[PDB]
Amino acid sequence: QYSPNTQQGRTSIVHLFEWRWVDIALECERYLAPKGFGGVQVSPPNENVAIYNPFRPWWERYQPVSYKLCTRSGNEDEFRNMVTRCNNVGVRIYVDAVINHMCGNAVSAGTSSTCGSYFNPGSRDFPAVPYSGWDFNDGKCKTGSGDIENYNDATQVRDCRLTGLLDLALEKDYVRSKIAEYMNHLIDIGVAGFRLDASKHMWPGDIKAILDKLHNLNSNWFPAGSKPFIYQEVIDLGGEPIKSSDYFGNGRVTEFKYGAKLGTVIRKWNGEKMSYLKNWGEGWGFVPSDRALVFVDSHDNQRGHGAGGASILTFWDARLYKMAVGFMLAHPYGFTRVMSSYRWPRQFQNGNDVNDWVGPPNNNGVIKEVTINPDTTCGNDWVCEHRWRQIRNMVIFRNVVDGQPFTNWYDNGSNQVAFGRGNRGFIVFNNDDWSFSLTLQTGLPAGTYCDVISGDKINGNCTGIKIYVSDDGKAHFSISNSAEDPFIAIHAESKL
Ligand SMILES: *[C@@H]1O[C@H](CO)[C@@H](O)[C@H](O)[C@H]1NC(C)=O
Ligand SMILES: [Ca+2]
Repeated sequence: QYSPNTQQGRTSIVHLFEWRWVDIALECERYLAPKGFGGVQVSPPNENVAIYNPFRPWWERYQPVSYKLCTRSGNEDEFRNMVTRCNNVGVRIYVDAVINHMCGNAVSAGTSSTCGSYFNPGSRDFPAVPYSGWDFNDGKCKTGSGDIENYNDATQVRDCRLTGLLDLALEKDYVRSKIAEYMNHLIDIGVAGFRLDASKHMWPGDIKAILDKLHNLNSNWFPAGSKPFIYQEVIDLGGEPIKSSDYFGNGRVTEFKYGAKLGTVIRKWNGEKMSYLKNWGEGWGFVPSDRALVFVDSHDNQRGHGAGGASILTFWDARLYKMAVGFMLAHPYGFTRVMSSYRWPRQFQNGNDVNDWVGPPNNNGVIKEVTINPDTTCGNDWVCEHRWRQIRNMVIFRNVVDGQPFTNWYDNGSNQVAFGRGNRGFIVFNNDDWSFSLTLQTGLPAGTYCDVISGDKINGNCTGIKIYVSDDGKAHFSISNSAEDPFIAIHAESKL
């Protein structure tokens, strides 16, 4: 459950949010594999409801109609093709599994689905699976409205409808089997693991029963006995009766306190400063590192649309965002998930963005292809943060220092900190309103290193900042608070 099943030396996965299968297949071969990325989290590959009001929102993909591999991302052939090609280049595929529910109970019956499948929410009829009224929790939920009304009641959180979404009776073997049939079809296709959507809304025991029905990974690509990597999406912040620790027996869990706290520290909200990150990790009350899936922002919270609210840093806050991602990728805690988004027309009103529902770039509902510009950036409104030099190079930094201990910490009691990873890497940050100019102990062997944030090592030369480490492991760093990117990172592989 707990191992990502990535190729040795690859330590991160990237969420290619709403990307088409054909574009992901290409990205695996032309960029992801060459650049050392471990895998890709894909959007739900099963048929969902086609919502036209609002026009094809991103969240319509979280309202299942059947388990047919047919969505705006592509069909089953394109899906298998993507998995095969990515696997052949050493890049894993992790599926977003929406198994807690089907579509909204108030959705009109008909064939308004991504594959034409007929469904009738009102009568609990999903013939394409098939599911009927006996497969939902309508009779089990005890709330007056049938929806989740109070999160202080761990029971209704699990048995009632999350904002109207028809709740599956996951204790029934039939339901468990239809879910497992779907997941085993994907495992046999070649996927390496799953992101279990809305895990807080399912009983830990029901999840386990389903996982026990799962096959071992495809023996054509994975060694015998490989189990799918499982990470459960559980938003567990302040005290609530549900704890993410209740799910440790099934696999990893998303640590949403991670991005929320990193965001407030870097934004310097209410007294927090980077010097406090000295004991970042369990020391901050986070789950154990070997059970954590971490990230700065996620598709569901980068819109103020989730846990962390306004503290969350996203591509919109580019300068601070790159620094947060850099800190995460450099720090040893957890398994890292990198976000890759698309631009939407944010339109704030009374503190809230009214266009937080806007789906991916499209032409009359047809998702636009990801076009690569000559400078390696993307067109068609895809942000492609995973291609930003600062993020991509830190993804590599993590691979390079993998296994190395957290050492040589330094801080000025405010917002200028630094630390290294064994004798393989070192990173320095300046988030104060004044310049940083100091000689630090890096723990790195003597030599000239290319700063990978401002540039790259291009065959015996650096295109950006160059750092000189003396025989005793010291090196001078200068970062003005006016720098484009207020941080420097050097590692074993950027050494001249
Ligand atoms: C490094 O760049 C300089 C020119 O700036 C050039 O003289 C030298 O040959 C380069 N070294 C390599 C190995 O390309
Ligand atoms: Ca439920």
